[PDB]
Amino acid sequence: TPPGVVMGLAWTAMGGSTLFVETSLRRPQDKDAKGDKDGSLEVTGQLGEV
Amino acid sequence: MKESARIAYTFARAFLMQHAPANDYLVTSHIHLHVPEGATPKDGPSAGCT
Repeated sequence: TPPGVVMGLAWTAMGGSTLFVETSLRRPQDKDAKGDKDGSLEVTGQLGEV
Repeated sequence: MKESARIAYTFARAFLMQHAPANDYLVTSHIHLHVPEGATPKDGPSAGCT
């Protein structure tokens, strides 16, 4: 479990299962060291609506 | 592709600093670029190493 990943139970449509959800940086923070622009998240893994 | 491109620009600047410290183009020079279209976006970062 390297930092930035955590395990989690999930009720998949057939049976239970153990996900390891992944979370990590996608692009270096330094647009500029003074930058106030927000780090909008960008999920992946075939999100639906909810 | 823009994320791949900004990552490419960043690693290019860093690698040029690691390899040719005297060189100063990428750190302080605007650069137009063009990638011919046609490839599907899901494979689109395939050219990023290029």
